[PDB]
Amino acid sequence: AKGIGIPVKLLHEAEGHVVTVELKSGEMYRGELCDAEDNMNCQLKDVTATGRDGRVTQLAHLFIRGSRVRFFIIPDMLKNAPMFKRIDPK
Amino acid sequence: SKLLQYINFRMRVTLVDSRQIVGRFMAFDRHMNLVLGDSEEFRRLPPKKGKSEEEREERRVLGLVLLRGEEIVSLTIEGPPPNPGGPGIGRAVGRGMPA
Amino acid sequence: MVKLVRFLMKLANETVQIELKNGTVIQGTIAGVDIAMNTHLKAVKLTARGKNPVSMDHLSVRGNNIRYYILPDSLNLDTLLVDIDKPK
Amino acid sequence: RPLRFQTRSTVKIAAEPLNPSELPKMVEGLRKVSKSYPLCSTRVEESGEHTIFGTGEMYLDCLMKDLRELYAEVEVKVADPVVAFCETVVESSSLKCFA
Amino acid sequence: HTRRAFDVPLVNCWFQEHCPPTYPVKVRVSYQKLLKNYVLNLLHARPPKSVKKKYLLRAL
Amino acid sequence: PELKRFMDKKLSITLNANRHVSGTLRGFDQFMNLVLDATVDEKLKVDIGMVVIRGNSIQTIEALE
Amino acid sequence: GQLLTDFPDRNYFYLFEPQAFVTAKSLNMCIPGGPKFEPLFRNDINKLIIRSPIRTEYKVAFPYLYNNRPRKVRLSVYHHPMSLYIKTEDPDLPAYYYDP
Amino acid sequence: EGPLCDEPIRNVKFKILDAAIAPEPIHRGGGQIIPTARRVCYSAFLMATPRLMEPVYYVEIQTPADCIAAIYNVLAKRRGHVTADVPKPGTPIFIVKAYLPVVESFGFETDLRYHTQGQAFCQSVFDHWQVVPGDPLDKSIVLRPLEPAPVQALAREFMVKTRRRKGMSD
Amino acid sequence: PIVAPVKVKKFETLEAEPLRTHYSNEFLATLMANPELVRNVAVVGHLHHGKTTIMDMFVEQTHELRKMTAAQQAAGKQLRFTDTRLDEQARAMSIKMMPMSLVMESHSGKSFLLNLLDCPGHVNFNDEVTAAMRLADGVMLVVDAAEGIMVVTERAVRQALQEGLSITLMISKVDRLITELKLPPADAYHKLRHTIEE
RNA sequence: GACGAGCUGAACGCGAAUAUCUCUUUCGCCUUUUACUAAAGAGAUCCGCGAGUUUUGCUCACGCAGUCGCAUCUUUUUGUGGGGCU
RNA sequence: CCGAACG
Ligand SMILES: Nc1nc2c(ncn2[C@@H]2O[C@H](COP(=O)(O)OP(=O)(O)OP(=O)(O)O)[C@@H](O)[C@H]2O)c(=O)[nH]1
Ligand SMILES: [Mg+2]
Ligand SMILES: [Mg+2]
Repeated sequence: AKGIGIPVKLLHEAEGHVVTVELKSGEMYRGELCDAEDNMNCQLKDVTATGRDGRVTQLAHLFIRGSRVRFFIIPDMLKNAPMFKRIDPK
Repeated sequence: SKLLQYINFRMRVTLVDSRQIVGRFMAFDRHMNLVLGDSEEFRRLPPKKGKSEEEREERRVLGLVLLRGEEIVSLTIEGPPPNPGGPGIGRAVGRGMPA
Repeated sequence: MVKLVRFLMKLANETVQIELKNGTVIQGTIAGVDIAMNTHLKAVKLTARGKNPVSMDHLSVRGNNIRYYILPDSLNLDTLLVDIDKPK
Repeated sequence: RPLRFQTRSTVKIAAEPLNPSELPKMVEGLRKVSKSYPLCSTRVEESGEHTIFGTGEMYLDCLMKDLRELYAEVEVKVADPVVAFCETVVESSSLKCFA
Repeated sequence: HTRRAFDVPLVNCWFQEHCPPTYPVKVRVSYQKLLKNYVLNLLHARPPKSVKKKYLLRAL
Repeated sequence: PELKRFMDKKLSITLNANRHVSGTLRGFDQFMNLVLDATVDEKLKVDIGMVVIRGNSIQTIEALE
Repeated sequence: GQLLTDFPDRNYFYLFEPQAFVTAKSLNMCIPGGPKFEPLFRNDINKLIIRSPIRTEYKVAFPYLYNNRPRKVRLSVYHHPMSLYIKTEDPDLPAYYYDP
Repeated sequence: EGPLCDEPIRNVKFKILDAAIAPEPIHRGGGQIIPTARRVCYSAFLMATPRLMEPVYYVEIQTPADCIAAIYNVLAKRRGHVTADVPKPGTPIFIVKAYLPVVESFGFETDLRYHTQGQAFCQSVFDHWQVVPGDPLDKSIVLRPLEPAPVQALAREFMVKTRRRKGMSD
Repeated sequence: PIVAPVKVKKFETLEAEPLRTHYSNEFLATLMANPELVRNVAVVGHLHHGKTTIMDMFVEQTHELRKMTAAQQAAGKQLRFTDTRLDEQARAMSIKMMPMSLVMESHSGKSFLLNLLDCPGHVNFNDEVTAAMRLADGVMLVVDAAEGIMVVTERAVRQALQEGLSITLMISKVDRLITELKLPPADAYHKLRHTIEE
């Protein structure tokens, strides 16, 4: 909406896909994001937890606080978002 | 911002924990969020004497990544961006002569 | 509108130094500072904690991880100090 | 499972191509009509003529239009429309009928 | 756009607001002929083709 | 917020300095304060009753179901 | 207005628009208050049923259903939606008003 | 098919009371009784007072009050049963429930617009079946070509012309 | 003819290249390959109650067709996108249902691909309807604010519940409350409420 | 990151107004030809019309100007610091 | 429907 920057609407249109979440603590979280917040709080499902020691754990759902999160890994499929193409020089 | 001059331009990022992220620029948010295409994590391992600092920084390939400004500390450039006819005629004519 | 980022955004083309939150040192020219205190510098050299200096044609630094600025000794402070009370 | 409409092709029309010399494409038209109109129904009798089954005024109207122009291009005479009559009981027969 | 005064028909509405049964025979016949030419000029206006003009009085 | 999809469900809530409290949700705020029923400290093995956790006191939450 | 006398709807001319008259001429059949047009070009009783007469507004309102050999026609009686506007008369009532 | 019109038989019960069957399978294949089953259907229904059935369009007519009477007038000419005239909440148009048979729907939307000057517009959907009045097998009425029969002779001449078209004798 | 003219076979004349849209080709290619961003919806209503025009407004907001609109209001007709066959056109009627999936926006900015199937609403075309309705798992019933419920609306509603569909109400043509009927805002609330209640 | 009325030129294009003509046929007037009728088609013409810079003719008018190379309490720019183990 | 020239 008016006021909102592009990459969070990127995050929103990433909905319904399987992505990865790195938080500032260093562990990795792979799962299907259900929906996310303006404040980057997000809910994934089918959760793979990769702990700081390589620990692999199975979590049904995850709600991740955004200001806890470092970055997101998102399919380049979705890097075809209309913002990406529209801004593009060609 | 002047980092509008910087979309599509390949760049490197430092995190607070000093981990390195190299990717190309797609979109930027006011919160210093960034969109990195073709991103890879270079994490500095401790330098074990007898080897170059340049030859064993652990590279992981992250793919497409997006960066929250809160832990974004420093950004630099890495490289460049990767890769009426008019009313004229000409006709053959002899030159006329007066005699 | 605070006084001081009001002062800092007029540091355009200032050849100054910066200390980072974790102890990195940066000497370079301020091409811009914005309302978030994020600075883009030109003609830069950045020297990390215990690290060799490396020069940068240009550099970006987040306003929040900035520890502080080292301003020029040649600074007409009282030039840039007027107008800070002026709302535009 | 096939489409279980709400509606039935309750109206029926007769179709006789003005030129019998083009009854193949006529039926091919009818055939291709049976291509685009889910409720279209083509039925041949002991009378041999092709009766066509539609909801009512507009459906048979536009099916006759597209039959005329879309598929066959053979102009066909259609008799007065008439609908399908079912056959029911009033009260049960008084004798048991054998065959 | 402005029209040419003779382009503007002034009795066209009389073909829309449809006949009341109070029409003497002559007026009904005349109304019918007018409404016929009406629906016909409406319908079959053959747009000819755009071959380009002369402008007699501009040239003169 | 999606915490609404969690109403009255047993949860595992991780907090600052590596702490886990597991209790059936009771309610939340815009500041993401959370009130829990029958919460258990997974470190010391203690069911700590009904609790409120602070917003920035929420690293993550998992749904055991 | 007194010359216009009153407004037309696209409504009223359901078999009085041009399309009525195209269907008229293409079938050699003409509206009762409708004009004449000379031809463009030039049935078993026991097996065919009449419970109501095929009228001319009938063949004129569905030209291809009710007519053998219809041609050169544009479309037929398609109706504009009903118009629920009635002339508010006196300028004193509110702009917006319930019609009795 | 059925015997009266070779059109679908509806609302009919076929109760098996007796079959005296030949004992061995070759005496009782399909080729022996499939005609016989159809013949017992023909006969058993034929003597059960057989009657004819119409489809009845569910006709809904939105109309102003100006045109209500002519609605009723033309459908009355076309034997349509008006069910009701519900004044629409919030508009000056009345929806009108009617049941007008599909036979009697021929050119109906037109004439309904024509004697209302078009302020009314009606819709018709297939609704149900019901029985054609009269005696459909009847002979006690010898009927008119080119003229419509009355209520008392419809079911008769209707299946009659049915047969005559479908290729059957009267 | 003795020399048969090589005719444009004027059946239904479409355009000669994929048009300009506010999204790409590969963007829709992306949004298709994952079920959680695709909604199948058939749009049904009575005769004329606004279905074709609503589909057209969707097209108008998500595509690039402005000079088309200028040609429309210069020629004196309003656009009908899904009414493509120039004979379904010249009767102001949808004759055969036509599909279209548009990449539309949410309030979240997440673009969803919505498969809307513009249907005929005239009763005798219910056949088209069921096809689209067995195609799409959801339905949008466009009931026109003015005239309320009609035949084809509730008959498609029975079609909608029989095939177990997500039925969604679109009160179209609300301006007929303001401009034709001139019902005040309060009586407009009553009439809208009564239509959804019906 | 920004400004037209009137004429003749533009070169491209047919909201609602429509008359005439030619041709190929049929039909009707009917002694013949013009001059006509009304049908089918195929072709023209007239009287007009819209937008782009071409300026001719203002009789209007301009340049520190409207615009330049989101501003401290749990969710964002006021970060949780410090140490140390392989 | 409906009138002019010519022969
Ligand atoms: N007053 C008003 N008229 C509208 C509105 N939307 C459409 N219309 C008109 O309603 C007419 C019929 O709507 P359509 O676009 O044909 O929609 P429809 O109901 O699918 O009609 P069918 O194609 O016959 O099924 C249009 O030609 C418009 O003039 C609206 O919002 N208000
Ligand atoms: Mg002579
Ligand atoms: Mg002589």
